[PDB]
Amino acid sequence: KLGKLQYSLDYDFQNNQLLVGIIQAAELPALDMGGTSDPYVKIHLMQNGKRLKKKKTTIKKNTLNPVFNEQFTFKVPYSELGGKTLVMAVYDFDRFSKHDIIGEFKVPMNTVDFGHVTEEWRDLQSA
Repeated sequence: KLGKLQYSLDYDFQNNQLLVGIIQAAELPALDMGGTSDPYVKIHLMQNGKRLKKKKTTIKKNTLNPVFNEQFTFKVPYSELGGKTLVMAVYDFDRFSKHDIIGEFKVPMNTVDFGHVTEEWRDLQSA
């Protein structure tokens, strides 16, 4: 009902940094009588529950299926990746009002083998 987001996870062993790719979103909700939204994505890195770092994509105006193909880096020692959780939230930009959250999801990293590039779609959940 709230759309879905395709992302990738990788680790740059040449720079010791987690690589998070925001590829695209699909099937985002509109708000009226054939409207659109202005989506962007915010990414949070957490240690247990403690927020540490954050990133934001550019804004794709007037679309329900934005294609970002944007990459973000977090300096984290490989040893310390497992304690982390990623939060990815899709927001609707507005010029004058609050930017409402369309939806979000969380990705614990303790189950992830970073010898691989992980790529998946995840359905957005209400915040």
